[PDB]
Amino acid sequence: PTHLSVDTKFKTEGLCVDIPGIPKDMTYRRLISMMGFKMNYQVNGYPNMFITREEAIRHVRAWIGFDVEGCHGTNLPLQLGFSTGVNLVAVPTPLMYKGLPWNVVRIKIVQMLSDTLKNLSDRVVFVLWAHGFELTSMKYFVKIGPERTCCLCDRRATCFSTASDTYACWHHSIGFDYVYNPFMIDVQQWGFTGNLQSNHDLYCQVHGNAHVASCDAIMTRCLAVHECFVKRVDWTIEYPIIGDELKINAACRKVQHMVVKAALLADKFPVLHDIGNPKAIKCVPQADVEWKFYDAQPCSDKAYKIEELFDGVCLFWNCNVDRYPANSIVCRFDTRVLSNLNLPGCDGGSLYVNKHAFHTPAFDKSAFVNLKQLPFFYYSDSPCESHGIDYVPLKSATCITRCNLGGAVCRHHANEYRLYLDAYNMMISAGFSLWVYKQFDTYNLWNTFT
Ligand SMILES: Cc1cccc(Nc2ncnc3c2cnn3C)c1
Ligand SMILES: [Zn+2]
Ligand SMILES: [Zn+2]
Ligand SMILES: [Zn+2]
Repeated sequence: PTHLSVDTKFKTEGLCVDIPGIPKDMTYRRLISMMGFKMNYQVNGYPNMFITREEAIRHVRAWIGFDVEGCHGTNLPLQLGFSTGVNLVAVPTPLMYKGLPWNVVRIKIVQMLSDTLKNLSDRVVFVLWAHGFELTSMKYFVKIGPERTCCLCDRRATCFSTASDTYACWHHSIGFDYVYNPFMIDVQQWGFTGNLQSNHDLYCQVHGNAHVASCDAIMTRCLAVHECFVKRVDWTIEYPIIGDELKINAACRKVQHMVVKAALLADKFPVLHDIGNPKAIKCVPQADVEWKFYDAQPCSDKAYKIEELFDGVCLFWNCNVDRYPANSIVCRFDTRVLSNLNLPGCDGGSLYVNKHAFHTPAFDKSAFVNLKQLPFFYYSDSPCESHGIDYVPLKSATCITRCNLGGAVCRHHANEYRLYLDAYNMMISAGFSLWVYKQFDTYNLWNTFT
């Protein structure tokens, strides 16, 4: 069992107000045919327009909530809403566009999807709370067929052009008019009682219902993220590299070692309490400190209450708590960050996808009231020696080295400082924020050179 069988039953109760008389007994095969699509018994990488929940989770970066509201359906205009916030009105003759024929609406759909998804995914997964009009509107902007490649590159085709009779991926589809071989999933098939708003509002207070199609599209994708990444968590699923994942992860390890090593040198804590990842390793293995570990998996719903969790210093490296103790070293992902790795999430939270998917609770400035922002600094006690890249003399008050103490930064420590600054800026721009106990002072590191 790899894909969703077309002979699987599709519950049609949610469709019967828009489609009265619809059979209760219905397969994906018959539904796809009713939607105006002919599959022609094809064994060419596209067995079904609909996909399993497991396949949707593997392709979370492709998810686009989609809703169609019958604005007045052959004779009536339709409001097409997307989880990007776009509302397009299609006439059969929070961004709200005026009524236009399908031949121009389809061009906009292709541009919008291509700009949203080109740096995220090789496909689109339309996330529905299906009532009928959305499924029957698909024929006006979707073409299907065998799996194909782009006319300008090796990527799989996501768009088709009637003007040129060619196929393109999301990066090369300028001027294309049809969405080609999209995927879709009906959330309503998962077993819910009551309408979209009542189920969404049980878990989220951030998305309202301004009664437009884009609001429903947003709520649908939000509910789907909640079910698949908040209440259910699968950390075995690996996601492809689409950006700076490796540099960010390597910068995270470098910054963690730097900051913890300096805090231990500056304040000489006898014990460190490492709270988080049950598979954590000592980030400063040469430190004299009594290192004690406490297991906590990432909280994907609400931040851990400090009282419900369980002297010296506490290390919370991505272990999200409601209020950090004053004696802490903290790395907290800022959910508001705009990046190709960070997808919109549930109840203010965000879905951070870097090797694994981590639904992260909303960033809250009040968690850090007992702490202060950790300032940038570079510390090194390694010998001053080049060994082995051109040079311009480094002058910096934050290069905490023996050579800078002696009045002149050596070439080795200048190269290491600049590499560290690049790693630091990478990690910060990825959305990570750093916080520390108020007594932390880098002036206390200079006396480690005596
Ligand atoms: C506390 C903990 C346990 C297990 C793994 C991780 N790893 C993480 N690595 C990177 N980003 C993360 C996370 C958790 N959240 N966010 C946002 C953290
Ligand atoms: Zn291409
Ligand atoms: Zn929501
Ligand atoms: Zn030096």
